[PDB]
Amino acid sequence: FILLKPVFHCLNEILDLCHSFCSLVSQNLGPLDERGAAQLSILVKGFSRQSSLLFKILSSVRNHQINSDLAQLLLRLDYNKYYTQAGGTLGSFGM
Amino acid sequence: MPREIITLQLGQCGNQIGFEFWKQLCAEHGISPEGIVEEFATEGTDRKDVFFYQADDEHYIPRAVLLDLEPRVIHSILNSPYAKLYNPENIYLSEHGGGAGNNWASGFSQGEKIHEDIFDIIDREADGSDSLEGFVLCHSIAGGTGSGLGSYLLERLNDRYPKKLVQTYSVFPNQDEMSDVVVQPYNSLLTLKRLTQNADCVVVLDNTALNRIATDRLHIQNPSFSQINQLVSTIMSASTTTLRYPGYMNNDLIGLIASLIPTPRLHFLMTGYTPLTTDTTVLDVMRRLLQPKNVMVSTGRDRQTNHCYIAILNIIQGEVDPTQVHKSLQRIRERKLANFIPWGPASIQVALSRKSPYLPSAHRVSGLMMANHTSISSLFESSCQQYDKLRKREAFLEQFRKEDIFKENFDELDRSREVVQELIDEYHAATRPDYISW
Amino acid sequence: MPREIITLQLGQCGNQIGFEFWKQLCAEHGISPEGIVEEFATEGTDRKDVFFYQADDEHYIPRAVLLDLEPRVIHSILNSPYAKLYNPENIYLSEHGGGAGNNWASGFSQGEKIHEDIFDIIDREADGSDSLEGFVLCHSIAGGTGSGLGSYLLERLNDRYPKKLVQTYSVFPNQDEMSDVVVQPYNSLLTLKRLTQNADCVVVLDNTALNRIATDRLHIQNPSFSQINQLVSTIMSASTTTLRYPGYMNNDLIGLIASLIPTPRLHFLMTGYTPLTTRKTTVLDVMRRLLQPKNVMVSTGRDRQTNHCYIAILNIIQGEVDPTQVHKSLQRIRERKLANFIPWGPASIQVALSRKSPYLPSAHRVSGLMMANHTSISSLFESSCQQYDKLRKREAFLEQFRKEDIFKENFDELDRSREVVQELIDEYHAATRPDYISW
Amino acid sequence: LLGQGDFIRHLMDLLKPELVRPATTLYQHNLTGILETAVRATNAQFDSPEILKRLDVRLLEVSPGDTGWDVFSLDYHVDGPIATVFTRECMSHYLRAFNFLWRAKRVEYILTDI
Repeated sequence: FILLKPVFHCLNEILDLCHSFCSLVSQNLGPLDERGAAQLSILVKGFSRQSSLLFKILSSVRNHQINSDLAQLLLRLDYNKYYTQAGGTLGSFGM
Repeated sequence: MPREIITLQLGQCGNQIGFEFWKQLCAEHGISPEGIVEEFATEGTDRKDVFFYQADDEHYIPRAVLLDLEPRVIHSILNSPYAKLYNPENIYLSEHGGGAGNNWASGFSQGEKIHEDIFDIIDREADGSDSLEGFVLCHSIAGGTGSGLGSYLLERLNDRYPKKLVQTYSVFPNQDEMSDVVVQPYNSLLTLKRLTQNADCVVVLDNTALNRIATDRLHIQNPSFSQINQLVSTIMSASTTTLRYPGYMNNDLIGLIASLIPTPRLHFLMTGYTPLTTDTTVLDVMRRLLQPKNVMVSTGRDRQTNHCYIAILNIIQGEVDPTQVHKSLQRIRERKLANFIPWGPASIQVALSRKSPYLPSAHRVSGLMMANHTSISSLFESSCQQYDKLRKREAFLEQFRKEDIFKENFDELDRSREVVQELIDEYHAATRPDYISW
Repeated sequence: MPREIITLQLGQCGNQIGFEFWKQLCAEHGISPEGIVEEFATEGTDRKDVFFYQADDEHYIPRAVLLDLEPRVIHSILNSPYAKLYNPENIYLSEHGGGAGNNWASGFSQGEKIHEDIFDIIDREADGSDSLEGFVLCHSIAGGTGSGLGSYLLERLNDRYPKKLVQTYSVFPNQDEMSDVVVQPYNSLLTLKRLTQNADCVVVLDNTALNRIATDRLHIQNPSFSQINQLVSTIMSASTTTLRYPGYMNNDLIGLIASLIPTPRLHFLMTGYTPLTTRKTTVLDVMRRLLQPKNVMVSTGRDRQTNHCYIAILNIIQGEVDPTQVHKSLQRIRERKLANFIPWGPASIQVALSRKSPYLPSAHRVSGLMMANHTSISSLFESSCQQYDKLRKREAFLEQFRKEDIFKENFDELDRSREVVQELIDEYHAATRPDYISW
Repeated sequence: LLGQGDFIRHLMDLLKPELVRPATTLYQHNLTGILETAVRATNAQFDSPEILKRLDVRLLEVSPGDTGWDVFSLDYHVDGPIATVFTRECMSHYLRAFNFLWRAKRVEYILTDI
């Protein structure tokens, strides 16, 4: 997917959000303070939005471009239709 | 840094399984019983440092500690052709051959009595590890050493190595035969309690299911312990195949565990192995592994409780076409051949690996399935019912009252019954759509 | 999804006919008696998965369960060259070799006694089917096991698999010979009751008519069971031809039945086959021969009082057929008004063109099967009812029934079966009438 | 043209749980998975693999008021000189034929189940 620039950009944003989450957890090995909780809620909302966008993009791409590998990625993501039931969003659970 | 794993072989069964595991590893890596590299294994692609130690003389020494409170088994290992594989200085064996008497409390008290010798050995081996990842205990929860001494070691390891992983290969006793040890359910419950509080991962190996498999699938009339241990060693080899053949992904135990155990309390993993047959597309392989008659763990298929697979990883070893893997995944999904947990996404992984070049494989392709499946709750329920059945008769408690853990009361038994109830209830919640919110 | 059919072969006659049917299927699919695909049949276009399962050893195994209460015939099959074709685990034989003794009540009680063994076999075969469409029971209505045990099994199968189709190959007893079983009409009536309540379609196989056909048309002096069973196997093959050769239309048994049985209670189908013989047959010649009464394979009394009519006719024509000639032939057959149809519905006359199996040598470029729903079967049911009433009025052979629990206290189940069969006859007559729509 | 009736019958059997859904919930990957399963589960697997590789599912233009029964279409791609034989007008004719015969088969299935 390196050549799919919009996907690559979305992926880089997702990777940076994942890195930030891992950093937050590593920085706060204990209970999070209110600041860490606010950061977690912001990250949750951003990631849910972006994962939903990714899933929507992948479905649109499947409808316009028959890319085997994007379809395989979506199938592996939603083998249990967990994503389909969550509308494609990784981690759409309220902050 | 290497991620060394120390194998602790506990009691008769644990030590025999560890010995056969190391023998199988030697055969797969081309290491002689004396620790000498076989001529055919000089060009191997395997990373031995993860599970074996390399001596300065290119000798491969198992990172295995064999612990028994009775000399017979330790002497049998030191009298085997593979006696030279293990470092003798890393083996502590209690000279007091009286054992724990199949009593978890007695095994625990013995672990306390031999604490210094054991933790001194463990620390010496840990310091001899560049990046020791953790300990894998091969023991039975029902025996004396593996149960009692295993619980003691679980406590002491939890205190001494709070940053190291604790994996167990816990052999469950046959449920269908009357145990000569009427308190075996008590020992097992105490061990399960210690696994629940102080262990990171318990791999359940049900001897009842292994016997059933030997009879029904291997056509073994009265399967011997040797044949069961040969199947176990095959399973352990399949579990170590990603260690033994260097790949591109999932080269560490951390990723495996995180993929297999999403719920820290829900750390009981079911196993599946293929082929399991007495002497092919990816999709056909996976379908055969998916056949219930080939699962090597007796979990009740409760039709009332919609048990489900939490996760499945199929490690397929041999010449596999990845395009056939993709097609097989597609066909399995379309056929809904497996029910997945409703409270999380279906984790179905497929790893392609190469076989060891040193082991002759009659089968171009083998497969292991590791599955987290809610029907294990039926096993936990059965164990709880057996405990309650024994406790309700107060049978054979005069000898328990002689032991310190049961001398005053049975509160540790009642707590174990509570813990097993909580485990059953968590399995039921995981059976429910609200488990993610449970 | 496939629509698998499990074949249940019941008693001596049912098991022997099933064996010859499976032999014919094997020959059509090029499967050796050991289950190996013949080299000339490796590239076959036939769908074996409908009726056979394929084992891991590339063996094609019939989805067939052979149940007999007597060892002689099962042992003969297992001692035949085709012993390896059938799954040995699908053969149940009662160790109590006493049978039902040609007693319907005994067969029913035996079905109840062996329910678990039978349902264990049925469940094993069902689990071995990905999308089982239904069961086809091949049995005789006149024996003990096939009648009594057949009715019991029909009930228990209807309860256990209420979503699966139940087709029967029901062998009707010879009407022209004195049955050695004076209570045979009673056993037959009880089986007819169970067919009426628990079967979706009854193909009547009259052994008397089959013998008559073998003698008059096959020139068999004293026709043997082997020759009758060869004719039966030909009929069963013709009934399975749409299963064995994938076509564009009517590719399932459900669709065939729905095309043949517009009235759920009026589900008794008559069969006809042509040629029955030991020149390019045209569609028009085929249809003309099929319409000849001399080519009907059921001995129905020609009652002059009841204007029997065809409810529906399907002609499956296998072989080299020009479709434009098929269409013209259908037009000509209609023009000649060669058949009288029910007045309360449209005349169902279907013609399916199919290709023959490439693996079976056919001397004839074209063969045909006719399946017909024709009211003259009522004459057979009336004859059976009259024979039953003649026995019941004489209390004939009731001493042994009173010994059996189903008949120990009374014969009310017999009287109810006679009532149901009377209602069936009367419904057949009403269906002969323009008021059937209001019947 | 649905010349092999078994493939079409099995495809409709598998699709009925799908094609009953509202068209807004159809996603290509599920339907391609179902097509793959049907192909491997049928006798079409003994057709040359080159034939199999060009048998695709075509989704039609999505408009509200429809369900999967009305929105499912199969497609067979063509390329090279082979595509010179079957032109866009040919393919649209084949498509119209498919969309009629599929509806007829749907209705036949409906009445059979009725």
